[PDB]
Amino acid sequence: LRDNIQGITKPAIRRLARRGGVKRISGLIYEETRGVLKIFLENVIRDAVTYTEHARRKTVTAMDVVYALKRQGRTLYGFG
Amino acid sequence: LRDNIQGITKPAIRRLARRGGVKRISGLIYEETRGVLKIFLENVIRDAVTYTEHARRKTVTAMDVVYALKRQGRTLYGFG
Amino acid sequence: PHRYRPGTVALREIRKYQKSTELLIRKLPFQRLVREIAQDFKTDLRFQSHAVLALQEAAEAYLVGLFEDTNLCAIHAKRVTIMPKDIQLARRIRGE
Amino acid sequence: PHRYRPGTVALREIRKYQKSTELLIRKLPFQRLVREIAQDFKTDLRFQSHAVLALQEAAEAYLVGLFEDTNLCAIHAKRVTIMPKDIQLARRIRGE
Amino acid sequence: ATSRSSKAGLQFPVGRIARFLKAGKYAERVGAGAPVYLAAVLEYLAAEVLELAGNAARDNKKTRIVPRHIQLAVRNDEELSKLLGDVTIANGGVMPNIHNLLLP
Amino acid sequence: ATSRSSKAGLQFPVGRIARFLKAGKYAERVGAGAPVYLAAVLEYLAAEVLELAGNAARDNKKTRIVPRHIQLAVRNDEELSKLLGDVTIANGGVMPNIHNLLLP
Amino acid sequence: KNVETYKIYIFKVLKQVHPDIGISSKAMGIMNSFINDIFEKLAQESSKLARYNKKPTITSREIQTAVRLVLPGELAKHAVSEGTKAVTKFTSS
Amino acid sequence: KNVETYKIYIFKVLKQVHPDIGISSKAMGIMNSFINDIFEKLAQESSKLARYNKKPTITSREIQTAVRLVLPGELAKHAVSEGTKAVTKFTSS
DNA sequence: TAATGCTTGTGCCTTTATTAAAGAGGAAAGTTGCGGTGGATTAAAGCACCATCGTGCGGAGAATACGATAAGGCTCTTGCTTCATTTGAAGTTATTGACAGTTGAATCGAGCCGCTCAATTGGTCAATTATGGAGTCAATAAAGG
DNA sequence: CCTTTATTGACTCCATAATTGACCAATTGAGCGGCTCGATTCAACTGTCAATAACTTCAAATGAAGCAAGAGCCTTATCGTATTCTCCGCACGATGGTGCTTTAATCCACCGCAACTTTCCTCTTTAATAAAGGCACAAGCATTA
Repeated sequence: LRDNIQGITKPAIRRLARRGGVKRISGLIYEETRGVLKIFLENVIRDAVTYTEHARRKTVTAMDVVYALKRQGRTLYGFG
Repeated sequence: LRDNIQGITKPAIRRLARRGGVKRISGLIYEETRGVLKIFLENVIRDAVTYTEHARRKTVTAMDVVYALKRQGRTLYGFG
Repeated sequence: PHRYRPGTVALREIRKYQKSTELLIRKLPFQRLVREIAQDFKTDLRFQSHAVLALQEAAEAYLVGLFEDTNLCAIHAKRVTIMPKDIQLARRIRGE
Repeated sequence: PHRYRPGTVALREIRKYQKSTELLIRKLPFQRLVREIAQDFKTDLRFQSHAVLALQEAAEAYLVGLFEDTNLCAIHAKRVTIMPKDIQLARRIRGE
Repeated sequence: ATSRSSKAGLQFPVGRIARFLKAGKYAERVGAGAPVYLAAVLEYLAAEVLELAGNAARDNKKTRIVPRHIQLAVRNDEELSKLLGDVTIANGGVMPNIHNLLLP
Repeated sequence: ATSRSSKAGLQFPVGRIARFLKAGKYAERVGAGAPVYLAAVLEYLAAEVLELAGNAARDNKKTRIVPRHIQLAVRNDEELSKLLGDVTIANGGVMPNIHNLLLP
Repeated sequence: KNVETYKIYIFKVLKQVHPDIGISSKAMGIMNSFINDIFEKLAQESSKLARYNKKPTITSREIQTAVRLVLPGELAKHAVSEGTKAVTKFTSS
Repeated sequence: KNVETYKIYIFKVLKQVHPDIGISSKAMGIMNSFINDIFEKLAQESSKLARYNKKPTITSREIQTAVRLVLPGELAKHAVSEGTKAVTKFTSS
């Protein structure tokens, strides 16, 4: 598993921007978005892995992710 | 006690901006700042008054203000 | 043949993508990315599928909000094209 | 006589004010404003002095942070003068 | 054998809410009127949210409520959006809003 | 008659922290090693913050620590600023930071 | 194992509100999680209020103050009115 | 009524850190408030951790995981190392 | 304005799967008795907030000249969109194996409860020394030449 | 680069109040023992996560125009700024009143414990109907003329 951050293709970023209301997009927006997404994922996955490590488990469940998101003030409904 | 929001004079707003690193200030910044400050004060004082009322008291202490500030993620040290 | 002027198809795509509610990132690449990212913390980790789905939904919502803020910053500068400095400014103001 | 060019005294004031830690709003006008604001919630309220001091310190810190964000927004637009639209944009991005 | 929900004129489980309050160990003792108040508040909030979601569904010419309608109802109302500013609704989409400058 | 703080090689009141944990009703039961761990963590954090504040005071040619120095130490460090991002320090002031474009 | 939720009560409330409008299972999940979140927020706020004044009992006053501190504006006012009505109806019965 | 604070212990730690540097009363107030705030954060995190897994007892594991969840990065790593050292020294005595 | 491509919303047939509906029991809610621990009441006193009053200045308020920055407009070129072609990897189906998460019991380790006692810590008082303020010098920095 | 003038760190001397130390109360941490329970380990079972393979085929990659938006430069004006004069209300020191905060004792009332009964909700199973998919059609929007 190496260089999989490139799996977030340009059309995916463009579609995400269009959903957000962006009309035109620059060139380095893709790299900037990939870096930002990597940082966010690193934080959330670290918290989820800590939560699942505490319970002496090894499979990360949806509840761990929900708790990790809630700890950042990003509460998510629909996965309770 | 009417029209006391004008007691936040222009020099006070200019000093606050200078502390924040602002080099030039427009004309309507004073009115905008007064409105923003009034909103912030209204929220914090409302929470402090609620905290005071729960204790069946008539005098607002510093602890109520500290708790009200902490409720908004604005924790204050030095008034414990 | 027939060609659209620039920006018309972009406006149509903005209209279309804000109506629907499905996911916009392909699922398998995101699953691989999440697995690689988690491999740095604890090895031999297994992911329940619902956890990956929740992560994808949260990431997409966060990116949409960030792009809304970026568009606001770009409009503030008398521009219609978002730029990396807009993303940096929005993240800095948000406290990130 | 002798006159400074515009912006030099402003730079000196910026250098001087960030060094000090005293309060910048006059105490009595702020106390009167806080009392008037609280009169809208319950009449016949008494304020302990330390509560007023804490409110003043919190308000000044909040305004300084808001002005830092406003300066960032104004710099982003190739300007040196802060404008009400900068304050509105900073507050909107912050979530207020 | 009258249920406390029927005694207080509510539809929510006053007894279950009391059991939740006791089990959560929020305090060593819990009053008799606290579960009734909590049930009333929760029922009112649920009724308000369902009212707004049902209205949004009706304007869409749909006979059922879906997460898109719940998201629309939450975002179209000021106080609920204030209460749910950070909430992410699964399959909720976004509230359609295009900037005026971007229009031709 | 050996204090638990001396037994664990700490300076922090292990017994007082245990009493705080028990009185706060954070849980039904409290283990024997939890107060020791909590005291060690609190002592380490206090030592780190005091180290940074004392260094900041020394660079200022002052022989005492004041809230200005504590603010400087907190805002000059990365992880402490991450932990204290929203914290407002009384009589702390701000870090001198003038934008490059504002300079002549 | 039995999993307790608010599905039946939410359905009853909806049928009171919209007689001829149905709901989806995902909507039940979202509503149940929302109600659980609100309950948790109010309960922790009430526990904090009880801890502050060293009162070992949670009463209707604590719940009312938690509602005023958490819910905003007219939502809080309406919630307090409904809660007071329910409490008086329970006590007078 | 007597008040309880960490002033003496903060002074001892400072004298360990800086032998010839004093401190002001306002600095004691700020340090005491900071220590109290960290204590509450860690305690509520441990209580949530115990509630999640239905364990009625909060042991050193809960405190360690709360430290990892709250304190960031190298600060958390150093704090965990110090806590483990202290717990090991206590148990070995 | 106008014909035309053209993408979207409208409307009907199917179908499936997602929601509507019923029973066992089993898990939990309502009853009753008890009693002691917490909450409401009462009484007092003391301390901190309020309000008056003098004052005498430093900071706020207004005018004035102005010069520097914001804004509008022209140019241009290069970066970003749109459309045709091709392929390479995602989504789905069906199968399988083995690890990991749950549930149930024994039990031995462990934290709570109760009382004792002793000792660390905290409020109060006495003190002195770094720090605050005043006044002056030398270094630093800016503006017109 | 230079001179002149304004600004501020440095330096010293004096006041001061603010931090340091001692005492003695007084509150609470360490000790010891019994006891009930919980968390540790062991064991089977079962749920599902990971891995393989093949098939399709549509969305991503690439390239060729196409073109219009960002940016640089010039010009104008108007508006925040620095400086001087005037006045005004704020911070400070003193004093007096009082109400409202806090503490102590009492009485009563009300909620946790516990066993019991009964009752309402929740998996498992059966059914059915409304939204998604597909196919055909209208219809307003954009585009170059």
